[PDB]
Amino acid sequence: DVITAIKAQNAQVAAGQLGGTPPVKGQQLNASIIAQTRLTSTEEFGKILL
Amino acid sequence: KVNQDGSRVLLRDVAKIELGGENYDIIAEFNGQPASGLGIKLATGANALD
Repeated sequence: DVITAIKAQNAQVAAGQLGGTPPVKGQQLNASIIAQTRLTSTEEFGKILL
Repeated sequence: KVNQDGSRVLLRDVAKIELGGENYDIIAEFNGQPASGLGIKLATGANALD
């Protein structure tokens, strides 16, 4: 239970841009989405819903 | 799926099953016309000429 939490909770996900891959006619903003990304402290580690 | 009235929901009913490419990121045209190409580069030491 502890192990399998420190996994989900502390991991590194993926999430497309906005345009990039084939978009719609006349689009304008392409940006990069930034989803889940690794904890970086004993603090954030301290806090894991177990 | 297979909904309660027992119909069918297959991909045609949710995904537009097409046939494009891996990336939609490189768009190229020769003489203002839609084209593809390959950037043939020189193996180290072999003769550009040969």
